[PDB]
Amino acid sequence: GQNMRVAFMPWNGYNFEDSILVSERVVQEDRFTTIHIQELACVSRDTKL
Amino acid sequence: AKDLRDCLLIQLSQFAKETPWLEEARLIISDHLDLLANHDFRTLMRVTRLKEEVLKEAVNLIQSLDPRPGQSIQTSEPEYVIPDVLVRKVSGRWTV
Repeated sequence: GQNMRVAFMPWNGYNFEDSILVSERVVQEDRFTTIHIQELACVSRDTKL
Repeated sequence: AKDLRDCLLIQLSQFAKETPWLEEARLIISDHLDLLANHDFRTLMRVTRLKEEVLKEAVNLIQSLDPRPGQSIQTSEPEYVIPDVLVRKVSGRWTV
């Protein structure tokens, strides 16, 4: 995790119940950016032909 | 099409005329298929009176015509072959 500055204040309903407002700085800071690895495999499957 | 020339003619007509060696390729596909079948380059040059070695590019382009375009419809199906005897021969010591 990261230690992010927050505040407890209702901002135009964007924190109505469980909605979180985020900073463009964080995207610029690339915080919480995730890297995912996907695997693909193949086989020959020699046939009668 | 049921005819290679017909399918090739349709494929050529699909493309634009801006490509070079288009009319020559169409003429070859029209009635010069026999020379290509026998690979009779000299006979084809004698008959069609085409530019020497300039027809090689047109021949290559005609080779890039995707013969049997309907073959993509067919999907591969594995051939279930069940063998009777299995041999490993791992680290020598072959054992049937």
